[PDB]
Amino acid sequence: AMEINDHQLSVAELEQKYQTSATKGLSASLAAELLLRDGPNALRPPRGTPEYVKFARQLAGGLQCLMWVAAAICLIAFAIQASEGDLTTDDNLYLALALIAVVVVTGCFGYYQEFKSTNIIASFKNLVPQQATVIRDGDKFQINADQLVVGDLVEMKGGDRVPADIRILQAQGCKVDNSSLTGESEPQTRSPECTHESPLETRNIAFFSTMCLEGTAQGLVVNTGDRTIIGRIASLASGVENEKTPIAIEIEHFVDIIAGLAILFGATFFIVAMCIGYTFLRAMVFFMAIVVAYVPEGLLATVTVCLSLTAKRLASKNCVVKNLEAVETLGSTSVICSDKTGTLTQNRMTVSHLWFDNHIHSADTTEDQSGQTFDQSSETWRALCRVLTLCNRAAFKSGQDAVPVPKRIVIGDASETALLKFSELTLGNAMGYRERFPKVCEIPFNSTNKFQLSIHTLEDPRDPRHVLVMKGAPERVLERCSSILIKGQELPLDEQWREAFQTAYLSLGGLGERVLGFCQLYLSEKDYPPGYAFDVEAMNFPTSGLCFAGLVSMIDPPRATVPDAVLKCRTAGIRVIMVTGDHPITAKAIAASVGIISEGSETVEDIAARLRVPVDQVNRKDARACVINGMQLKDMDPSELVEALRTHPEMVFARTSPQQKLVIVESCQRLGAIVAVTGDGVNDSPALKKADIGVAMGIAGSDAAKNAADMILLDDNFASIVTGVEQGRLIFDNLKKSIAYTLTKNIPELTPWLIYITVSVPLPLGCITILFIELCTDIFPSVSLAYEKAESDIMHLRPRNPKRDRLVNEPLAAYSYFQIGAIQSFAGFTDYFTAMAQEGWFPLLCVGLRPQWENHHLQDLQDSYGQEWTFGQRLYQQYTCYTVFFISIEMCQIADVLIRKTRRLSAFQQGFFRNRILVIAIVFQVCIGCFLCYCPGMPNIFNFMPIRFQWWLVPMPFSLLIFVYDEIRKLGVRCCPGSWWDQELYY
Amino acid sequence: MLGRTLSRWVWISLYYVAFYVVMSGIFALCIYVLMRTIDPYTPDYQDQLKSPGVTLRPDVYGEKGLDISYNVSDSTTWAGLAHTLHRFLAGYSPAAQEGSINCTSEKYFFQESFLAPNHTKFSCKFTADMLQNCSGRPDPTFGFAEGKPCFIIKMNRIVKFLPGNSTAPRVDCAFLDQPRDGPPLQVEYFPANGTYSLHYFPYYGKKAQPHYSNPLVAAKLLNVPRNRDVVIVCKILAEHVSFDNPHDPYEGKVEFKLKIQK
Ligand SMILES: CCCCCCCC/C=C\CCCCCCCC(=O)OC[C@H](COP(=O)(O)OCC[N+](C)(C)C)OC(=O)CCCCCCC/C=C/CCCCCCCC
Ligand SMILES: CCCCCCCC/C=C\CCCCCCCC(=O)OC[C@H](COP(=O)(O)OCC[N+](C)(C)C)OC(=O)CCCCCCC/C=C\CCCCCCCC
Ligand SMILES: CCCCCCCCCCCCOCCOCCOCCOCCOCCOCCOCCOCCO
Ligand SMILES: CC(C)CCC[C@@H](C)[C@H]1CC[C@H]2[C@@H]3CC=C4C[C@@H](O)CC[C@]4(C)[C@H]3CC[C@]12C
Ligand SMILES: *[C@@H]1O[C@H](CO)[C@@H](O)[C@H](O)[C@H]1NC(C)=O
Ligand SMILES: *[C@@H]1O[C@H](CO)[C@@H](O)[C@H](O)[C@H]1NC(C)=O
Ligand SMILES: *[C@@H]1O[C@H](CO)[C@@H](O)[C@H](O)[C@H]1NC(C)=O
Ligand SMILES: *[C@@H]1O[C@H](CO)[C@@H](O)[C@H](O)[C@H]1NC(C)=O
Ligand SMILES: [K+]
Ligand SMILES: [K+]
Ligand SMILES: [K+]
Ligand SMILES: [K+]
Ligand SMILES: [K+]
Ligand SMILES: [K+]
Ligand SMILES: [Mg+2]
Repeated sequence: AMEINDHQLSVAELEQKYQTSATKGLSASLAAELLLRDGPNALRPPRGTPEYVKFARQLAGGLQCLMWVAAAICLIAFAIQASEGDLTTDDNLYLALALIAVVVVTGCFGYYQEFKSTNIIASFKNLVPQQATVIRDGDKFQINADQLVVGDLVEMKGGDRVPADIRILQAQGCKVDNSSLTGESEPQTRSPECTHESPLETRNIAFFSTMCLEGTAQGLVVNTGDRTIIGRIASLASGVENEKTPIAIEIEHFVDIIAGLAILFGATFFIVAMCIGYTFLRAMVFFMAIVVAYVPEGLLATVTVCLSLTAKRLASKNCVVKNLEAVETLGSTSVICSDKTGTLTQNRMTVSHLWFDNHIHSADTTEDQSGQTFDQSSETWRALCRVLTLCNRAAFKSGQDAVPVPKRIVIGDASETALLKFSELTLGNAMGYRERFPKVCEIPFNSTNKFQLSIHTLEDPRDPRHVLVMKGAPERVLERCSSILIKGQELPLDEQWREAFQTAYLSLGGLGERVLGFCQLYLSEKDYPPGYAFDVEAMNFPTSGLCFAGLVSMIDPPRATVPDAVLKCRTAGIRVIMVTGDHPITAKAIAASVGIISEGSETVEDIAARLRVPVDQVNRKDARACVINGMQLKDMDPSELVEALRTHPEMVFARTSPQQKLVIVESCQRLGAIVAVTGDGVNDSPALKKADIGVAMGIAGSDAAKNAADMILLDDNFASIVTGVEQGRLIFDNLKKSIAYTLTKNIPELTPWLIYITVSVPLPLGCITILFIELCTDIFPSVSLAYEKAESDIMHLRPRNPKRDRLVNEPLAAYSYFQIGAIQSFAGFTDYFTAMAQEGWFPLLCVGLRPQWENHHLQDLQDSYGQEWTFGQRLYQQYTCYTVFFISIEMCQIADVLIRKTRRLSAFQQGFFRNRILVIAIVFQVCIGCFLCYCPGMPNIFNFMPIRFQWWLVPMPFSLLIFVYDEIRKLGVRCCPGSWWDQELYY
Repeated sequence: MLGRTLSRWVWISLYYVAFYVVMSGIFALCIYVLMRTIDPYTPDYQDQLKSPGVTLRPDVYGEKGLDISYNVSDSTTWAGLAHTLHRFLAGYSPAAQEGSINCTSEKYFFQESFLAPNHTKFSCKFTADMLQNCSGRPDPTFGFAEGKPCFIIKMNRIVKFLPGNSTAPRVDCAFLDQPRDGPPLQVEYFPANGTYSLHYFPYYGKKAQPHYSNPLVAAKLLNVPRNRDVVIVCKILAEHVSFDNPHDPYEGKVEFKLKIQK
């Protein structure tokens, strides 16, 4: 328990705890022992695994290992059969190499998915001061910050960053920025007073790396290094178990299916091989061939190419991914946990409401002024707008007139900055208007007066009066007024108006907004002449019984595209949870504005107020919404946090610490959610790491948030989440089409070897030719299924159940392998026998023919006609067999890719040609085919023969059969949803 | 229930075997249609048989080729050579040749109707004695004992293949590397000039000429030096026969290592 308690200790106790002095500091020596006991006051960088060793495990894993074993056999075979001088089997060298290239090239495809690989703690050390002023042996001097130790007496002034976690003993007008703790850059006061239970809210703790905005303070170093609040946040960021993304899970699933089935098929036939009389070394080679046939050597690569073409699409909408796995996850997301400030909101205090003419008006708070405006025909409004405009000391920096008023940079406080932009947006030019009414006196806002005041010459040449204008806290502005502007007239402030005021004021307060009152008073020349000497310290002017003009309230408003983006996600079955460091009342107001809380939803505290019944008795179930604060959360059991997550579907978590965000994220994860986190602040990085996908705002985002995130929104447009959900759902549906297409041809790569082994017909399909199919002719068409549009209205579907709806499940596989793959295999053998018989070898003579076929001492083998054949001539006819089996598969892959366009829709409904990239892929397939066949030289290089036109036609009835067969299957399931035909033969 | 119920486990099985029967049935029919497009007498295409292979008896193989080596002094080193030579010449006895007939034409033997027995075409006799000195008589050692051995050069048969009719195709054997110190390979061929008579062509296939026998030529090597390694190349000189293929060293040609120890 390293939780700070030193805010609750007296000076006596603190001196005893640290063996220190609250005015003289630690002894020089003890600070040097303490330095050697605790180590540097610095954040320890955990080095992630070395870049080279991460590349290594990209060479392991199910398929990679089978390839390794296969190349191993090819090397051994190339060894054994060169240790006895047989030069023909240099195929088994080339075979090993090509496989090794495939292993290595695949290993790169899994490694160059990770674009950034930047350290997270690089950004945290960057928030840490290099220097500090310490007091040791009553000598104040400037030291390196990393030399500080618990007990040290430290001085802080405004402008410098706080050099450790510090218990404040003395402070003069000191304020800090705690955004890295709370996400909020509102300045917090630091005193030596213990103002709260938690050291995160007490005024007399200041935190390492926080900016001291103003003032001076002294205090006792209470934690250093990784024990500081910022060290703990950084620990939680870097030291998070690096879990697999939803798609990585899915990929390793089907790899473990395939690597198992490959091992089954290889090993059972190795036994069959030896059982039927082959030598051990020859069975060992069959095992290599079977694994080469059955394993899809180019599959992983096609998958990362498909992800890449989604990443490219996302990027074109200013949504940037750091690893291609992340290009999927929003598709599978079921809970979004969102930061409020600077994520859902603009992190910009903005005029939200106005009370005047006894009515509350709503100002347009959008950044692009795309909203609904308020009524400005009032003369009461013209007066209130004159007050909030003249009684302002902020100013726009020079020459930003090409900048939108929201974006412009103002010299002033957040409040005055808000009122000024509001002015510039309702009037023509606030600073110019202001200059037309020259200021002749002023009291800036002060702690004693509790208001701000100025008196002004009037623009009109004819009118010589001076106008007093004043702003401040509403009650305190009201207690100095005697009249009020209502609907063109001025009315004495009776009890009904004072009560009307109080209602409006507390109402705007209930919307989580900050309120100011605004009053005016026209001074007559008769008492104040045109040159009257308005002395501030004299207070010649009255300062009482003024005319109240109105209330103005301000809030950190939603970004404009955020409320619709949030409805979209919910419409997509995604739960949305607010998780904010800000105060609950404001959090609930923004949650409601943004649609996290729907109109009508009630908290248990809401219901309790309506029924005027205490909260103990409200039925918890009856409240759709819930607001839990950090303190309440720290009080709950986890059985209670899940009970609240289940009970109230519209959930707001306010005033949460960074660890508390991560705890909420993982609470949803333990329940089965795939969780996304959207944030921007240092305080969000732990939750950002722990989410299955972390999205950071590109502009508002802090480096820690961006570096912890897996995706960046370069334009800050939250609606890009909606795009991501869609593209993620598309890629998953399209990946299973691509994968299904790639797998199905593994079976007619395999069965030729099974027949070759167990029937001893001459080898129908060689390893080199298989690679050409797996790695070249079929790669473009599988990738073009990436561009398949959605069959259904995907953005109205629930998010997928990650336990039951997998990328590749038994229906997809069995159908692909043992139905369509079998049709292809039959086609292949049909062409093989056709090409053999038309060349002299009748089917019955191929059975058992392999030994004489493959015999270099046999130069006169007789065919079915009695013709005599050399090994050479036989070898070429073997190649002609390879080639005729190769085109049987290619032809069927045309049908195949067409039936993989749609899993449920007919091809006649959505058409065969809507996907244009696919047809280019189909055409490129046939070309590289013809090249391999009919480029001269090919027979002696890649064992490809220029086949006769008839042997292209032979397998087309099978392809047409593949189209017709799937076309009817898909018809059957549209026409019969609940039937057996769907439940078993839909994939 | 091992992934689904045992009633559903059955209706799945039935479908898959039905599918597999239909597909098997469809395939079986393709092979049957195929065996009706096919002519039992003449192959549809002879893409890989543009030029005939050549072979030689006795065929003994070492590593990467034909290698023949014996010792004139030890008759048991050539016993097997003469034996497989004799054993090969058995199908060329006059009795084994009763199924085929005398051909005197010394031209191509074209038969378009099947006048030979059991609806076949005639084939021409070739009897061992046509190889004379290299027939096993009167020298049962086929010239090995005297160190001037006979090798029999046989041409692969191809249906309807015509080698050229300006003259009979001949054999010619010479040294692969003609030794600078040496003379050319001196050879006597049986029949004279190492020719295959024109009648033996065209071959009409095993069903049309079941008793067909490839004509032979024997190459009696007279020159070859003792206790030295040499290499002999025997080429078929015919208009339609080629021997230039680098990917088939047995195309129109046959080569062999030879060493006659003493
Ligand atoms: C998971 C379970 C899978 C089950 C797969 C089962 C595969 C087996 C299916 C069927 C068995 C073979 C069907 C053969 C049908 C023959 C039909 C026929 O009547 O034709 C006649 C020929 C004989 O010709 P002839 O002498 O009359 O000609 C003389 C020429 N004339 C006629 C002009 C004079 O009969 C013949 O050839 C008989 C010899 C047939 C040749 C054997 C071929 C072996 C090759 C098998 C490969 C199969 C691959 C399957 C891929 C499955 C993927 C999962
Ligand atoms: C858990 C794993 C389960 C394993 C399943 C086991 C069940 C099946 C096992 C045995 C079935 C019957 C085995 C027959 C008995 C042994 C036969 C045998 O000893 O023959 C060995 C032959 C070699 O002898 P040769 O006369 O050709 O030599 C020629 C010599 N030379 C080259 C110098 C000319 O081997 C060759 O090379 C070529 C083969 C030629 C002989 C015909 C045998 C083929 C018959 C059936 C095979 C089908 C089994 C498929 C099972 C599929 C399960 C999914
Ligand atoms: C619902 C969809 C399901 C149906 C799927 C249908 C798929 C349709 C795909 C269409 C594919 C078209 O393929 C064209 C193939 O062209 C083959 C060319 O054949 C040439 C025939 O020549 C035989 C070759 O003999 C070898 C010797 O050639 C001598 C002549 O050579 C001249 C110079 O050429 C050198 C190479 O041959
Ligand atoms: C045609 C003959 C020779 C082979 C028959 C063998 C049987 C037992 C095989 C062949 C095809 C196989 C099926 C292929 C497809 C599926 C669907 C999958 O979701 C579960 C496994 C299951 C159900 C397999 C069970 C076993 C199976 C039915
Ligand atoms: C066919 O004719 C040949 C003639 O050589 C004869 O030897 C054989 O016995 C006959 N066979 C049949 C089945 O008629
Ligand atoms: C062939 O035999 C005859 C008869 O003995 C003989 O004259 C002739 O020289 C022999 N030729 C050779 C090459 O031995
Ligand atoms: C060679 O064969 C042709 C067949 O085209 C024939 O017409 C010609 O007369 C023959 N010539 C000789 C010299 O044999
Ligand atoms: C041939 O055999 C004889 C005796 O049988 C032997 O002396 C001689 O060395 C052999 N030749 C060679 C080359 O070894
Ligand atoms: K493969
Ligand atoms: K500002
Ligand atoms: K004036
Ligand atoms: K920030
Ligand atoms: K993450
Ligand atoms: K994670
Ligand atoms: Mg924020």
